[PDB]
Amino acid sequence: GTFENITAAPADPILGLADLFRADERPGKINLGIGVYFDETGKIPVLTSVKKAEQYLLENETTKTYLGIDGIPEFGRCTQELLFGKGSALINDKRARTAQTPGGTGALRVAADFLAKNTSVKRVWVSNPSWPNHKSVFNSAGLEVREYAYYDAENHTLDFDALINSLNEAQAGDVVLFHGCCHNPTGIDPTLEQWQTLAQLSVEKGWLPLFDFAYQGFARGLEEDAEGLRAFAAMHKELIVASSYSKNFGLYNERVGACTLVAADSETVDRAFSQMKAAIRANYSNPPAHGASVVATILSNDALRAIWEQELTDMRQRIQRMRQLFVNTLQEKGANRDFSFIIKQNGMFSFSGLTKEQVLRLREEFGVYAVASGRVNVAGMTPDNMAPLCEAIVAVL
Amino acid sequence: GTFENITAAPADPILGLADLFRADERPGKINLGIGVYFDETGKIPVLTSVKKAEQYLLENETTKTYLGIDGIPEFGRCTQELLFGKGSALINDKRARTAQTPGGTGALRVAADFLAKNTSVKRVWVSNPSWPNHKSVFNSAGLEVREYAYYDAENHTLDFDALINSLNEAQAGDVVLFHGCCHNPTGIDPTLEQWQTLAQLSVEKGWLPLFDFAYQGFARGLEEDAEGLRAFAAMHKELIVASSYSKNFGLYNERVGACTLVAADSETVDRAFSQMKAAIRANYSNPPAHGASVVATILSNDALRAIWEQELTDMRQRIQRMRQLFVNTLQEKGANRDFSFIIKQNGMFSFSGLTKEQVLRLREEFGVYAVASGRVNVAGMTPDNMAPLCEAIVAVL
Ligand SMILES: *Cc1c(COP(=O)(O)O)cnc(C)c1O
Ligand SMILES: *Cc1c(COP(=O)(O)O)cnc(C)c1O
Repeated sequence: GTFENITAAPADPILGLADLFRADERPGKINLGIGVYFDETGKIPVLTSVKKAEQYLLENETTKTYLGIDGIPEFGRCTQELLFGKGSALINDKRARTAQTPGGTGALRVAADFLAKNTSVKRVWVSNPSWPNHKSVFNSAGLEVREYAYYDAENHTLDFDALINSLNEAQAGDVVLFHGCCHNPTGIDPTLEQWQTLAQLSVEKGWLPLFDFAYQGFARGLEEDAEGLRAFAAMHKELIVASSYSKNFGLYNERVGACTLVAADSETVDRAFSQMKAAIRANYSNPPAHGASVVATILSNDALRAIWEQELTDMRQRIQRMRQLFVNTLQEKGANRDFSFIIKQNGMFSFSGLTKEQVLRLREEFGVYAVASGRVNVAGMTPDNMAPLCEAIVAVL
Repeated sequence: GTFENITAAPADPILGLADLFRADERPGKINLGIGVYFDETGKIPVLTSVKKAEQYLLENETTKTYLGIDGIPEFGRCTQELLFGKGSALINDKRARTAQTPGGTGALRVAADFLAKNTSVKRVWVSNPSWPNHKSVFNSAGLEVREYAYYDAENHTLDFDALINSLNEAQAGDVVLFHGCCHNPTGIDPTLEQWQTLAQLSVEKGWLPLFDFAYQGFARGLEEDAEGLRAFAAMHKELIVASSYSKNFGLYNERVGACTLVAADSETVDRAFSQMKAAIRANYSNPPAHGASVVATILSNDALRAIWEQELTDMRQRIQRMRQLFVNTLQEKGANRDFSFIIKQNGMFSFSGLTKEQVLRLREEFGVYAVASGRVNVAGMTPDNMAPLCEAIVAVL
């Protein structure tokens, strides 16, 4: 029997938490786990721009015939503009090629498969901490994962000196992974000056930069959030960007992402992209149309784009209001620890500083669900659940 | 430069054909390449049942939050009933688990990664000829692919004696891949008696059967086309089914498929399935909702399901009428080679028996596009293009 001696896999630290939450029969349960956006009423809504684009598609789509391996061309063009900005030299020099992928995760795996099967790359460097699924994606393609220092847990800040010292061990030809903005799980991003230091260091050391860009627009703004990436794009001959539209379009389950390859010149990137397409063909063949068609419809229509940008701004500002409310409410409810570092962190997530034992108590005794690392989803907080959430946190301190 | 030593990959023998066809500016060009269904007017339509389901989803969807790793529960249940039959003991005994995947290709890749990482499987046996992407998918997980004999190119039939003999060296614990119906590319399927003989041999030799089911309903009907799989399922402890809804729902670009694991008992299949979910999480994370939501809506609603089944019948019957018209028109246009074997083949495709040289002449000289193996898509034939198509074939014979 071929399956008889298979060992059971452990649950995913994020998606397995979601299974527990669903089964929990207590009415007061609060979900601060998976990184989705909740509105002020505690639902996970479909954006109006998205509903409008879907209505257009329903009434005008005449075929579902296969897309090309790399997806909808306009989707690729609009993605490169978002990442690199209109009039970028990378675009005018035809140094970049984009494949539409099933989510940001699919873009990460396509990049990993492409690298493992066509280059001499063996190692990927990931921040400590990072998104837990980074290691699994890269290991599954056959690549070793190494960790570089990032978070100073005593000061709740970016330990830039520790980051640079640990990365000096990364060799030429190694891949180093950066979060473009809204670092998952810490919410601590480099400043523009720090980005520029890392870019120049990356050139001098011969690293291959890989950017995971899942939160463009949730820190400061669409253009501002790409400053770090663009400082790298100005200096490097080669880079890879794995981007996601799951969160900034609320299109999580339609699986909309992109893998963008950059090389020294047009001939080289086309040669490389041909092997990226072969790796896609042997994975899922070609990408799902519905979600990407929605994104392409919104980004190419000035009226729909204006609505979407306002909806994204509203999401970003609601999270910022909850960060403030969370800190103020913790003080009212009797916390004596200072939680003001929460205000300095960007995006959906903050490292709360709670221990695994406290996170477990919160779930079992109070029905508050966070990830075991102490990562909390601030976008899961609402004016209505803030008081019970904070009473529960104070009770486990 | 990391990308400098990269060797270019050739174009896909099937999907690259569409790129050439698109670039051909000559009027009257005819596309008999990729395996999509064309209607009598040469279009690739969206089914009415699909449009109705998409309207229901637009009106009633309130969130796009992530699906579970394995997708929509109802989709998995309806898939199992389609494959194994309502009231199957496999279902009643809870011996089967199904993951929603991005197309049939995604189901094959998920199975490949699962096998490579969690079992002692080292070798997959596929028919000669087969779909060209089979070897690429299993090789992407590091599995050796061997070929078994299948097609009698002299008699245009299944060479069952050579099939049996050429599988003599397939060992216990090897995977043997079978097309469930409508063999791609030959259109030649085993008879029920041949399936039963293969089922008995597979058990005695200890093979792990893997069925690729991309065309259920295109040979004789939904239940009839599953007879071979059900003969295998009655006798085996373990098997894998990779199925696609791309073609029988006309949902190609929404990437709707399923990977079904079957084990000896519920405890075993649940343990194995946890590792399949881990392999999905490290690839594309979770599957695209839109296409699978359409299928689940249609299969779970008596009225929509009845519309869809009639639409599938209409597709199947138009292809059968084009098979007959193709043979008759070849005779009318002066072919001396007997093409009557075309009538005995099932599904969208027939091996025409044309050489690579003749297929090239058809493209370059006449604007008629087939796959270089001589596979022609009969579903691309219409009353309007049949006569020029046949005149071109006669010209290269
Ligand atoms: C959400 C996320 C991803 C995965 O994005 P998907 O589009 O859901 O696959 C990858 N990396 C980070 C840092 C993320 O936050
Ligand atoms: C079409 C086909 C596939 C792939 O199906 P998709 O759903 O497009 O990924 C796999 N195997 C065979 C034999 C096919 O004909």
